[PDB]
Amino acid sequence: KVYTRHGVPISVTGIAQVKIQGQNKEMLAAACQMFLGKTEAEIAHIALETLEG
Amino acid sequence: KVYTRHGVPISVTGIAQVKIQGQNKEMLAAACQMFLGKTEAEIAHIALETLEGHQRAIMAHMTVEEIYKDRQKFSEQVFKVASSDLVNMGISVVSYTLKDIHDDQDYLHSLGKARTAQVQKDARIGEAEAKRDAGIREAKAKQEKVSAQYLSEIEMAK
Amino acid sequence: MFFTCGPNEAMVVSGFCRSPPVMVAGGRVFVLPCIQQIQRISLNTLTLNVKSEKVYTRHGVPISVTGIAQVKIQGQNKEMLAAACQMFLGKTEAEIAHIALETLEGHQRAIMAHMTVEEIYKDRQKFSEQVFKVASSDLVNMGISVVSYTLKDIHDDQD
Amino acid sequence: ILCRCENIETSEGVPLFVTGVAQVKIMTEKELLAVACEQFLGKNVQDIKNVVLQTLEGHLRSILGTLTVEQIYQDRDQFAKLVREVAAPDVGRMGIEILSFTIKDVYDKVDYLSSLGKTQTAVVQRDADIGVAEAERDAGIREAECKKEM
Amino acid sequence: FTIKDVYDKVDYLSSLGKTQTAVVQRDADIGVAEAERDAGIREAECKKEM
Amino acid sequence: MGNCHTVGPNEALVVSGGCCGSDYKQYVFGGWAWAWWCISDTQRLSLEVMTILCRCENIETSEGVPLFVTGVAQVKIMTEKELLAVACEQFLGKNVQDIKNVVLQTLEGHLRSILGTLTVEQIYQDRDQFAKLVREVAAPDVGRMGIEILS
Repeated sequence: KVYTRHGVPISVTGIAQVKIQGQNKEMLAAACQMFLGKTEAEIAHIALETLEG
Repeated sequence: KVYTRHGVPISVTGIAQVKIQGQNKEMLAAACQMFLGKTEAEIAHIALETLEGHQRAIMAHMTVEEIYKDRQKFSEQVFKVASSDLVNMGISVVSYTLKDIHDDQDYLHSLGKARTAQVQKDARIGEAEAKRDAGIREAKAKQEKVSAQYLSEIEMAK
Repeated sequence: MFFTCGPNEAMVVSGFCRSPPVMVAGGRVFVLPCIQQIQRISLNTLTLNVKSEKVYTRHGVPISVTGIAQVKIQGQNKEMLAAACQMFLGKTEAEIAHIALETLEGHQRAIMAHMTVEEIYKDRQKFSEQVFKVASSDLVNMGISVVSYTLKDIHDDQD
Repeated sequence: ILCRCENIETSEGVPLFVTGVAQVKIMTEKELLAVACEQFLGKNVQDIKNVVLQTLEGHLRSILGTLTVEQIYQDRDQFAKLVREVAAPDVGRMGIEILSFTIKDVYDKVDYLSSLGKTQTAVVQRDADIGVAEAERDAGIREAECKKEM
Repeated sequence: FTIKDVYDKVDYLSSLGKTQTAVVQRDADIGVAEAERDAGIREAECKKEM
Repeated sequence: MGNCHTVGPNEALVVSGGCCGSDYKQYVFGGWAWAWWCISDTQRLSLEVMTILCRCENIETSEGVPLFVTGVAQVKIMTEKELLAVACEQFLGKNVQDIKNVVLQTLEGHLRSILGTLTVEQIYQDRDQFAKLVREVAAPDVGRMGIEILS
């Protein structure tokens, strides 16, 4: 039920490959306290909803 | 079945908070021999009947209108008359109030009918002014709509 | 004997040679169990669903509204805390909730009367300010503070 | 306590039903405190409630009698002061203080109140309807115009 | 000494209050009719304009 | 008798009473602490991100028109000692479900307010203005709870 510049709707399946920037110790540390102890599936549901926005 | 300055009746539930003036040893001693050994319930029935007398008197000394509106003047009149009598009993009323004021006859319902009638004007005038504008606009809308339809249909015929 | 409480609670100790009761928020106190008594109060916030139905406005028109409030005790002010403490000591969070709920509706009803429907739904910011301006001073005498006020619902059966 | 009041009368006689609410405590000053103790030491909170309730209704009924319906539901600020001015000096003699007083409900069996809002029911209807019709103008004209051109 | 009740089997007492029953009725009724004036006129007026 | 307690970076541990005095709170956020069985109690709170579906129904807008909207919020306890302490006082000894239920109501308030200030077009299209407005109005309010809406 999407909308566009001219309101017209669409139905779309986008695909994304999320990864944690482990290479940056800063960013890794920042993300770590957000996801420590959480499963890959739990992390997936959390991330999914942000992307749709 | 009360009566007033103009005889008209009323039914009223007044409330009173009686206490003994223990602070005055004189009054306490005076009241003590009246109630020593008596229960709070027995003391209550004795006191209750005295208060009604003063109520009945004040009610007769007032109009219905003053009785419900002027509750302050009522309470003052009640204390002015009832206090001096109860003091001889060594009893004091902390406070007096009215919990209820009614009757089966329409006296009371009458005074507010003025407002029913006033607000009915206001409502009726709002409704009519508004519906008036609605009809005014709708009519003016109808004009161009039907006129343009015919003016266009004329070209279709041509 | 030592007694400890979390930061979410305050301990009040009264007894022998401790006539002015000692009040400690999130700490430890040495107490004589058989000669001194300890009482507690929860410092937690309560999310109150402050309903209103059959309301009226500046133009009398009614509304049905569900306001929400976050009450908390100003534990930070020892004065206000002490003042509120004797009002709620020994009472449960649920009992405190029913007591607070009814006060808030009064201010809601008043602000609603002081506003139009349009302002009530559009101008939620002005509404909240008016609510705090009027309701804060009263609740402060209760030693209670509203962290925040909001409107969850605004409706009526009339068009 | 919920200080209910029923079949009231007002400054213009009109009746009402009101649910008032009071927040109350024993006055925490030794003189007044001692005075209050003499009423309830050895007695229950339910006893305290039952006694206090009647006093509040008195002043409530008095203030209502002195005000109009509008003032009653709208002028809550004046109402509260008036409740503080009249009920506090009286109840204060009992050694008890009304911390705060409020109105939880304003209602009656008769239509009085409901009438005051009709005015704006019609205001918005009128604005809406005008809009509807002036859209039909726009639509009907252009629709008609297109048919010509085709 | 006080009086707790005043009554009788015959209507005597009841008559003394009728006077004001009628006073307030009269005031009320006048009001009702003078509101109908106001209403009826404006209602009638709106119908004209429409 | 005393115990050694190890704490992860994701947890705020509060210990009341200890080697520095009577009337105090000991503040810990990862690492470890020493606790005496009857001289100091130990209580923990999670510092992790919590996210929620902030639904809103039968809305009204800048031109009155209603809507139904499903908003989503990513939120966490503010990781600064002042705000952190302030937040702990609401949930130490309480659940994530309790945190969710409380927070949800606050967001809906600001959401309903912002929606009331905007048109349908702005609402579905101007997501960028909407998000800023959500940051401008909801953050200073919810920030007083010691909680931050990450996005």
